[PDB]
Amino acid sequence: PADFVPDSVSGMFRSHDFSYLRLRPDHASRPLWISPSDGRIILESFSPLAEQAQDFLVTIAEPISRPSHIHEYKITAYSLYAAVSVGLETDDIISVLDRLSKVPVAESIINFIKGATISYGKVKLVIKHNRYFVETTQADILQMLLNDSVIGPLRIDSDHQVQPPEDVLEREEEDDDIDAVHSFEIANESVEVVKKRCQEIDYPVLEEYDFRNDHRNPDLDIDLKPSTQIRPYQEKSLSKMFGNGRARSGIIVLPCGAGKTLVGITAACTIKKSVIVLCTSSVSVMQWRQQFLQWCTLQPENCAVFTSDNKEMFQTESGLVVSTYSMVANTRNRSHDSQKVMDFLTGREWGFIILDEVHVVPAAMFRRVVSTIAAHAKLGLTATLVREDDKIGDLNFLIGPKLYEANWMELSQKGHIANVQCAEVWCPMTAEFYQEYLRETARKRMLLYIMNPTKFQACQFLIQYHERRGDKIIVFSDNVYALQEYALKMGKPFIYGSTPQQERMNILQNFQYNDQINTIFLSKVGDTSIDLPEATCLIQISSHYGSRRQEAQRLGRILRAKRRNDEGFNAFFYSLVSKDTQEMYYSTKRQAFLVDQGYAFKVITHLHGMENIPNLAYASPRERRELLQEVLLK
Amino acid sequence: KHSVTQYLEEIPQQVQNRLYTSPATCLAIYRILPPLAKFFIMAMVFNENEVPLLDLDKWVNSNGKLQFQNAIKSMKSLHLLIPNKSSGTLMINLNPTFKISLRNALTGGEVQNSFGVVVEENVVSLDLLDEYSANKWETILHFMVGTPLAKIPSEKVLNLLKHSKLMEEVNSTGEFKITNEGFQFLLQEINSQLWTLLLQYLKMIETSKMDLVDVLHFIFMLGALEVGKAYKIDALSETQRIMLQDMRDYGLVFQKHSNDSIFYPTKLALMLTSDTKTIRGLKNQDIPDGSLIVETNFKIYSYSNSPLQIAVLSLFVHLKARFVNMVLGQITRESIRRALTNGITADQIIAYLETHAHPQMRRLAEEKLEKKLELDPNCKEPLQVLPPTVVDQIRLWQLELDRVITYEGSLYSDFETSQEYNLLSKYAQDIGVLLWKDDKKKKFFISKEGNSQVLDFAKR
Repeated sequence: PADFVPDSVSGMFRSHDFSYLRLRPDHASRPLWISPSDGRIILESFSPLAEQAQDFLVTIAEPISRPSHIHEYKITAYSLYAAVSVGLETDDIISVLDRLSKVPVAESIINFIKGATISYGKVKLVIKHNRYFVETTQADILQMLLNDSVIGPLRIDSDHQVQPPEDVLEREEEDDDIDAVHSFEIANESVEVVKKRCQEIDYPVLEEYDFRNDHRNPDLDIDLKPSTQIRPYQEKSLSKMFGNGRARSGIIVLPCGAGKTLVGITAACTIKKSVIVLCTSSVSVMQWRQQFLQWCTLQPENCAVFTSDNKEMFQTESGLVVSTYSMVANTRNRSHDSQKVMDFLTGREWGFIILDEVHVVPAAMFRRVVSTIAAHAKLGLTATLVREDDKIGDLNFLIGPKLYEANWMELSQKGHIANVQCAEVWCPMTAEFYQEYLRETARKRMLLYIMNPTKFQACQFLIQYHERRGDKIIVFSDNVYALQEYALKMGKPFIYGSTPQQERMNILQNFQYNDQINTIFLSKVGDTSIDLPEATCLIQISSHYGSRRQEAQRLGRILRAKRRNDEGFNAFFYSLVSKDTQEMYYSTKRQAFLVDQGYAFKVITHLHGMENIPNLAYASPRERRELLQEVLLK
Repeated sequence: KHSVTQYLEEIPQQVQNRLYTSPATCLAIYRILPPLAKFFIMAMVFNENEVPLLDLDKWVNSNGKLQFQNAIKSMKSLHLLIPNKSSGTLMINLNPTFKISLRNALTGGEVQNSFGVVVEENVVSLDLLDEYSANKWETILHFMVGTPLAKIPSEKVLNLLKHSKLMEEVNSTGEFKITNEGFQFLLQEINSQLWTLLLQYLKMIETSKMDLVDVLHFIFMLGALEVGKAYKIDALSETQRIMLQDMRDYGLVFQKHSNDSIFYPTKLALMLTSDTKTIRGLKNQDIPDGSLIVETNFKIYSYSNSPLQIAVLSLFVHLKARFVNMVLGQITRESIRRALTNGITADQIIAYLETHAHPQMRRLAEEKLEKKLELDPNCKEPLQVLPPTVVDQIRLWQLELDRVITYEGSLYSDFETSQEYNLLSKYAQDIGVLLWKDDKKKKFFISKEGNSQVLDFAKR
């Protein structure tokens, strides 16, 4: 395989002892408590360099715990690659951390810290005459470059040449490290094996991307305008990928629907070569290009939206294109048009591929297409930390070292979705919910507790409260017929199942532009995928919504940027869940999920004057049972 | 806590004046009398001239007589006085034994405990004999309260745990578990654990060789004056010396070696009487050696721990592993529910966290309190004090474990006219003495404080 597990070693290396665990020598004189056993850096308030330890630890590790006084750290195996790129010294990281953190630097923690600072994310790759050579930036890389089976064995004895480095660059190593060092030019066969030998020895390399030195690929028709929006999480993903001088390829997990592709297109502009965008599914290609990409300076007519059912121009574009994995290689090959793109992707030397939510598509096709396509570099703009695409070939080492992580706590607190007040509404029970819980336990009951009139009335508090507050109210309900029955009573336009698209955006038109209509009831038609709206109060009614990885994507998706800060809590979330019903387990999974995602959590069970709110239809227990039998039809 | 001041008021008058005869006992009970009574006690102690209640009504300022009402009610409840209705007023005169007892103790007297202490070579220093008593108390904590190892040398401590309700476990089999009495006793910071268990020792051994007043006078004797040389051996009656010898063997008294020696100045009795710093095989680390875990992220971060201390914590938080400094445990709704099934209502843990286990929560609350006393009229925004979110978590979980809320008080009647019910209700809102009121039914279920003061005006 061309990927190594070292990009995803996270989730392990969190375990210590008491008699086995050694008491920290720095505990007597040290501000923080960085115990290598638990993988934590408990930075106390007395630290002389508490911010520095977080900066050094943040670059190299992941802080699992976020207490006000003392913090905690989580296992991050990929942090060696990111920690190496940041610049933390191999000895320097341990020496400062051991002295500052009270927990003494353990051999495994120090060796990994010593390895992470230098060996992790500090590989050596040479290049001569604007090409790839069998060498490295340092003396170790020069021995490493010649010691590679493809880097060294597949290398010509000539140190460097203008024609070979420009053309040939055991294939053209454009995923090499910093050039202008001792090396010797290489052959042009097997970058597949070249990235296979790197991962087996587990050597995370600080790769470069020298587009200007590649004569085989001409300069493509790219309309270089950065006029697209730039956002606090977007520039550093550019900056860290670009670094100094040449750019590189890697994994940058981003919020979907928050201009995730914006870094890639701007990164595509800088490299000036063949770039393609891969999306989750074909229907997303047109919907997402129509939802934000018009303001973007990318060219819709040149970026042929590959769908395999509607036909555009292919194998003929002089510039960039936008497609999906399903269009690339899946059972969703509607015709031979998709396979014709795949054949052209081999004859054309494609240097950059933008990925949008790879996790939905299994990675097995990712390796199949790469070998035939003969790609130079890639970019996987995923969203989820845990995924099914952790096969033998890790997409991190398949593409390159990670640069920036989807720090959702940064974007849900900086003004877009700041002050995330997650709630789970426990609507008061009654006889029929208890009658329905005992009689039947099948999943057909999934809508027989959703139909709670107090849930709708609990929503109606959020309807009246947030419209009075000038906020935005979003309701999530995978059902259709019962959801349609909901908002007719309150007599307002509302999103519903199989809504006409022009009407729903017209409902959205009164939603985020006008304040009188502010409640929108998104169905399962929302994902995947449609325009994820600006979120100020999100209501989720369906709580199973398999699987949990979809929930992380859906939680990040609908909860979107809100450019409004009047209230102290400018981003509400509510989980209207009937209690003493089946959704106890499903809701309690969400309750742990939101707090584990980092968002602030609360429980809203007592509305301000619950029984005095308007539209008291079906409030009495008798009327609620009648609707439950109507929902039996669904 | 068993509220011994409400238990000592149940004992008859003859044995109450039995206790007042010792000036040391009079001073000791003086420290526990309410401060308004403390002023009244010292006032009537000095000049024993009978004065009607009207003049004493002139002495004090405006509202604040709630201390006065409870004080005189307490004074009559424990009968430290005798109300004599001479001229239709209250010619409050202090009890002759109690009035005379404080005369010596205040003016450098010979209280049997106060002067019974013998000055000699106090080989038992502050750290002398207290660490063993703390360990013996620590052993009885593991046996009675319920800990990993019950190394308490007080066999009578274990037996009092079973029959006397000191230990919430199988008394017949010799075990000490956590139960309704144990949760209530352990919920008390210091006094609740000490007072509740001590009552069993007095109540159990109180008839044969017990000497109810004699054992109490000896216990007040130890706090009456420092025993020093020949203290535990000497300042102990037939019930006291047996109690002191039992205390010496059971950790109740910090006696010297051999079960017969001078009274070493242990800090256990000082903790019970003065109610001061509880910090004490020869290492005595404090005060912040002990500590606990609390967090807004619903996760416990422990860095300092103690052997018996984590045992109490693990009774209401899931215990997984002990490290050099960290103990695994995640506080949630489930975590408190461990003791909630056993019937222990999540009421005393709220006071427990802000009173004990806080030595590791110092900095966490250092951003909580924020000096919200002088700036309280200035700024009305709390910085999470006292913790409401954990309170919201516990109250929601504790309510689930009960599902029924029960209120305490006493139902009243004879609200014939509507004016009397309303007038007390409105003032009840000013003082918060009414849980709920209704003019239609003219009945409510609260304590006697609202009833008592209205009759006080009616009677006087």
